[PDB]
Amino acid sequence: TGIDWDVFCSQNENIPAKFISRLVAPLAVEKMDVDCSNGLVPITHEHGFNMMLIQYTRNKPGMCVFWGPYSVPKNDTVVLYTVTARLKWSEGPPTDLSIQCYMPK
Amino acid sequence: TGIDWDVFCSQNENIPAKFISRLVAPLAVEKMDVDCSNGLVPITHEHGFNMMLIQYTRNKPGMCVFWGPYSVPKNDTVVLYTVTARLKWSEGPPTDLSIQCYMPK
Ligand SMILES: *[C@@H]1O[C@H](CO)[C@@H](O)[C@H](O)[C@H]1NC(C)=O
Ligand SMILES: *[C@@H]1O[C@H](CO)[C@@H](O)[C@H](O)[C@H]1NC(C)=O
Repeated sequence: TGIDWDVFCSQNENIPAKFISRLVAPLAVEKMDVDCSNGLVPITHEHGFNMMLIQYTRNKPGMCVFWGPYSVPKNDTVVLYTVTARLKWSEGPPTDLSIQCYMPK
Repeated sequence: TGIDWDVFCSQNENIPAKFISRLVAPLAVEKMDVDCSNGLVPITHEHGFNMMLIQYTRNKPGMCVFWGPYSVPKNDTVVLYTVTARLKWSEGPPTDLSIQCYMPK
């Protein structure tokens, strides 16, 4: 895959999660967008690296708020927050990412 | 919680997943909608029970197609298909459900 990434979820709704991605060089990236509950948010990589904060709540600059919370079929002890990112390439099919953070409740 | 539900995922993209829910009686339900890649799909419960098919592909009546596939940060051996459902109640906050099915790739 052309992208290295992970999500670092927080323990508290006031502390945003951090979405971190690095592009692997050529074929290059046309654009990258994150679908957030508050709208579609573009991402730019400086020299191929980006760290994005994703907020669990609305309280509060390019901001992206998680979709959620969601209930999950098996476990009644957690809820899901999520967004999705789409990065389009100059040549090829797009990469679609699922960014998931569970929070207690 | 006011709803009993689970998702039965399939092993093959030609076989849809089945979303199954039963309402627990009073306070009643105003409406229920599923956000699908092909649009917003309403759900009616007959006597409080519903089984809905969710298709992984477009090939093919009230149809709902999963959003996806999505890549996941840790595992490169699977992709995610998903949709979300919102059921509104006569009195109270809405119930939001996350319906997730992983498929190999
Ligand atoms: C599922 O429920 C268990 C407890 O029953 C919990 O420890 C676990 O974190 C839950 N799974 C997720 C993905 O949160
Ligand atoms: C995560 O990857 C492992 C193998 O590394 C796989 O067996 C497992 O099904 C994956 N998790 C999910 C949720 O698919």
